[PDB]
Amino acid sequence: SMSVKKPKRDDSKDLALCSMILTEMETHEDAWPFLLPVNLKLVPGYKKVIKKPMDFSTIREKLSSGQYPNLETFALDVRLVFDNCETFNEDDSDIGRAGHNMRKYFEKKWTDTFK
Repeated sequence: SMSVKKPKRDDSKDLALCSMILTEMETHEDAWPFLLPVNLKLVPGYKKVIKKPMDFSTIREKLSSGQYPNLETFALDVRLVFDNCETFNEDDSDIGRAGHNMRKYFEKKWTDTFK
């Protein structure tokens, strides 16, 4: 509360460490459905159904331009990418499986780097 603070957690490396995680997600072999924004002209249903599209390249631009106020807002966009994927793709599809694999990969790196 006013003039009463928990001890200051060192967040000075968060930007660099989120960049490294995002590099590792970018270079994963199952990243291909997620590298670029879904083409809203060419994919029927996507625009109407997925209210907040997100992809790795859009995260990378947000990261590089100081549009994440903290590491939690960064994790929210990464998870959004996988939540969108599960909303639109059957579990038993290449893209559906890709999304599950990447979410697992992400969540481990997140825990190991920060928890």
